[PDB]
Amino acid sequence: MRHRKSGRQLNRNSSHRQAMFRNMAGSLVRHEIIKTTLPKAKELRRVVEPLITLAKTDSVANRRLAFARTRDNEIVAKLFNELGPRFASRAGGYTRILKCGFRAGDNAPMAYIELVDRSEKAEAA
Amino acid sequence: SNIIKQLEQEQMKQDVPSFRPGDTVEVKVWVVEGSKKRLQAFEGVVIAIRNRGLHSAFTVRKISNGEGVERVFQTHSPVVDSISVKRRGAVRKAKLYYLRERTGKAARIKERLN
Amino acid sequence: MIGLVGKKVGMTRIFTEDGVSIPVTVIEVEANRVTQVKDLANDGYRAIQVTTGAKKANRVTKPEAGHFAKAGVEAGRGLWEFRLAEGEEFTVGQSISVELFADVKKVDVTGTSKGKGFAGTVKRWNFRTQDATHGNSLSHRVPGSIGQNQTPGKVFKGKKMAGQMGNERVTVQSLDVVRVDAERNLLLVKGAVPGATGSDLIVKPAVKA
Amino acid sequence: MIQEQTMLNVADNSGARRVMCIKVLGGSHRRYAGVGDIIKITIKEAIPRGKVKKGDVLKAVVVRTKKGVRRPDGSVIRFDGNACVLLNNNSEQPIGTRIFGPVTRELRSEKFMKIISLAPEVL
Amino acid sequence: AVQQNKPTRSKRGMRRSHDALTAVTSLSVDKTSGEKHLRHHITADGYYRGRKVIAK
RNA sequence: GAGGACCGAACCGACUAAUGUUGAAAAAUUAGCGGAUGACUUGUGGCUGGGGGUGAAAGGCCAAUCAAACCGGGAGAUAG
RNA sequence: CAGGUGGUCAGGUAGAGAAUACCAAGGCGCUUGAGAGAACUCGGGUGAAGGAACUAGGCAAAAUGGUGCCGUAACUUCGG
RNA sequence: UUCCUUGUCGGGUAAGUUCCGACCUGCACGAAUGGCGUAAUGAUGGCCAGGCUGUCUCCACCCGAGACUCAGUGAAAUUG
RNA sequence: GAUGUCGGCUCAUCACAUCCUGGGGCUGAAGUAGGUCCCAAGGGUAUGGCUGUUCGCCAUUUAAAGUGGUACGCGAGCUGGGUUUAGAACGUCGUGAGACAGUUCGGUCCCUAUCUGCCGUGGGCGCUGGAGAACUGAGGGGGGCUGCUCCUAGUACGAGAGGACCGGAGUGGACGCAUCACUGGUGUUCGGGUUGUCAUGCCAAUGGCACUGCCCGGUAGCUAAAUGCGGAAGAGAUAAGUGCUGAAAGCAUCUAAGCACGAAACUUGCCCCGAGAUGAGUUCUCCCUGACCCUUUAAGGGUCCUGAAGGAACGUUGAAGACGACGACGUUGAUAGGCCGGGUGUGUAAGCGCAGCGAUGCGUUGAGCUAACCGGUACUAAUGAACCGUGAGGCUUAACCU
Repeated sequence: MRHRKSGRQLNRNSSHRQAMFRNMAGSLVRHEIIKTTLPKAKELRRVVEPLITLAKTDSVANRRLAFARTRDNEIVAKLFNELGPRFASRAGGYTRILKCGFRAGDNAPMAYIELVDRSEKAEAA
Repeated sequence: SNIIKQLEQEQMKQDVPSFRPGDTVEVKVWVVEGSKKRLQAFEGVVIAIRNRGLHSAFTVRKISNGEGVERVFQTHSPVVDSISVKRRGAVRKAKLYYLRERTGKAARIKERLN
Repeated sequence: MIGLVGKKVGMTRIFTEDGVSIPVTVIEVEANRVTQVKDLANDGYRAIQVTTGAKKANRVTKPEAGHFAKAGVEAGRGLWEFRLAEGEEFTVGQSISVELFADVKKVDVTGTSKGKGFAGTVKRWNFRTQDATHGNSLSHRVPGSIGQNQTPGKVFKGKKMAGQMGNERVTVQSLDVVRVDAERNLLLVKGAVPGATGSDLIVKPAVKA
Repeated sequence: MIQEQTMLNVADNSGARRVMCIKVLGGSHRRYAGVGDIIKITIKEAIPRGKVKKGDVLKAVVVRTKKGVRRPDGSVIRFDGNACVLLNNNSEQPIGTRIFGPVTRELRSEKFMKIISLAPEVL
Repeated sequence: AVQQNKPTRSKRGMRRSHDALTAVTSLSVDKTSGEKHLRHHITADGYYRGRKVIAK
């Protein structure tokens, strides 16, 4: 049974899931849009969006705590210097999942996931 | 839900004192033996506390006549007449289950000294 | 007597002043509105059809909407029938409240038990597990033998096997009514009733003693 | 929650120190015995000059369990060990004259009033 | 365990009576580019509900 | 500083269990197990040939082959 | 093709160690994936109270486990 | 090694066709196809005790690999 | 040209020559307790020690520890102790090779389910216009056990000892169903402690790996040992049995006419499934009221127009689930995620300050973090459409209206 349980297993063990979502979260904030399978994309929301909420309050405690979740200072810098202020007024829902075709190699349902404010002015840096 | 919590808050006691795991408390319960009802005291160490609103509970451990006794009280039950803290202990944990394996001087708890 | 349709709110406990904890199930019983009355002349049996709760107008279909408009009541989340005993009279549109159980002492609660999905014979039929060691080969929770040799040459109908467990209609009988709160549409019965939180319950007076 | 093969301490002064439950009385296929239940026991260890000796088969009433008892308000009373009191095999009366350690009020019955009156502490 | 008699081509066809594929009912039409696409999926050129969502 | 000495890796072995049994494998894997300076183990080369060899002996082994190897021949043996 | 295959080389931290753990140099992720999170099977983790009642049998599992010091029985071929 | 046989008696257990001690009535022991003892040794046989435990009372939950669904590839025994 | 052989385990099912419970007759039946026979198969019907054992003996229970059939039920379900290969030994027999239901130690148990069957769960079509609901209940299944104490009453009975029927009340065992409020288990998705090592430049702080490294706690969910409930009462017809009236047969006679009792069996009553019940039922509601041509002229074919009720699909999903299915929701929106608040759990983060030679301690501080929970919140994702489904629904007769 599975009643009221949350979180997908994704045919991995616990340590692999944690490492994968840590890498995938870092790639999302680095490129602001990535392409992955639809199940992985839906679970990524419960990982990256808490990091953006954390990055709204800049402090050495939050920075270290964010570093513990990502283990990448380049990622932590962008979270607190760019994504924090960019989402200061938005109350959750910082990502957007756009379904697309199926992967050619295995017919997996693919989907784009991006930050919502990835507008025409993002080309500055 | 709003319905159930409304039914529970009207049964909860309003004067339950604050106590932490590691404090020695004296609980007075109602003992009915027919037409009489007296208060029996039960003093010991609080080794666990369950905070669940109306379903809150705490278990007290004491060494009585060489036998270790643990008793789990339902803190909002009308059986529990009163609760008084005798001394405040200083522990690092929330569940003092390791006290079951210790005795005498090994089961001593530093006073919180607040 | 007729019954009522309520919703399982959850479980809690009631402390009696003499120091007894009564595990109760909270059943939200809003006003049950009579939508149709059946009689021997037109239907061949006496019964009422009630609805309860509310429903968004965009989710009711035209066939259902016309049925509620015929009765002049607001659309509920479903329809349930109750066989009328001899002497009970009800009119369409009449609302029935929880205070009908004011003097009722024991009730029978009917609901849909929680679904366990595909269940093995150990869980579904309380079969005994075979040996975990002592040479057992891949046969720890299997059902074992399912019949006799050639003489029957078949498996008898009704054999206990693995399959869907739960998610079916279940009635618990003779539950004590702890409290009837009319002004809050609450009914507290002692014990546990089938179904998950939020499922619909049918509460009738106890058919037995 | 005592079953067969369970070793119990003795809460009286009849002379036995360790007994083993060999039967839970009072019903076919009965599995456990709680506080207040009669069991058949054998004596596995006794003091040199007690009223009973190693090997006798008697009855006993369970007075303390690690599983504990449940009170009508939902409380529990657990003990650190299982203990019983030896009874005469046919008269069901306590053999010893003293009781050690506390007991519970589940024994509050005319059948075990002798034990309640002798107990140092009733819980 | 194995068959005692060769199943027929009739029995084989009956088993495959549920193997038929279900074609997609109907494709959606984008309001801006007018392209066809799976409903709730972006178009082949990166449009979704009349918006260029990916510039590739 | 003796030992067919002790504990224990490599190495050699194969006691138990599970798995596998149209296997990953025509004998293995996993977890434990025995010996581990010796009657030890291993490389390269050599010798012993079928009623023969070799055998700390199980009729064991002698190219996935053994109460008499394999290949060709007698040979289309004979078959109430 | 989870097997077999002789010899040489032998970094760091911990360690008695060529055990073991984590790493360096260096090399790899084992040539189907994607989901789901039923029974059941396999490999594991934890378990109230009881503690061999299991079973042909404590099979399996659990447990014990190091160094120093104290201390150590019958029996003995005087070494154990 | 004993058929009768679970011999009889004692010990161990609440209860012991096994075990240990004895008896001698050795169906059918017996002295280098050795007799009787025997410290040490044994992946040897039997039995007992402590510890330990999901072995069990009586199973529960959990983590993984399959099973299940989708895409690709694509067997087998058997068959009037 | 193979039908695997004992016992055990698991799972059973039937018979009745009945072990218990139920109903009776007789008794050398005072009572209690029995003996024996008749009726009765609804349910129930031990755990251990020894042995491969079936059995049996023994210990201790129980209302009772029934007897049999089912390939001495059940190895394409398990086991492999026994029996029945190859090794070895003893006694014994034989000159010997060897042999012995004599003994002893050791000794590979394969199969991915086509069909029948069975447990579940769908698709199709049918049920005569279509659709959405609510039912009826033909029929089927489940369930059916029992102890002890108390009152009646120390009464009836009995010299005493002892000790009831009938009736009532309470409380257990075993079994079943449901549930998670409590007590707990689990909780590799929460918090903390800690060993070794590597890394993040270093300190500090963290992360990786070592079975989740080892541990201590623990939310939701699942769950039992946890706690609620269940077995009935009643009714009908009876079995054995007991009768009333009553002839045949002046009497007698329970029977031949007639009438009354009578059991856990039977039929109901309780629970569940159930109209594919093709004998395809009933009730309520909703939807559709265009043309035209052809032909062999009919339950005919075709074109144009039209596309309803509703359905499906797709999406967000669920205490629903293998997949289908089922449920909720899709901006007129709380369906999921996020976010906000709370709760819960863990137990006083980091940073800084102070004390100390230092390990560390103290203050800020019940701090920080917090999964599945609760209450909110359109921030993100659930799209305008498209698709399927049509256009008043045969014949005959009868009663009604025209």
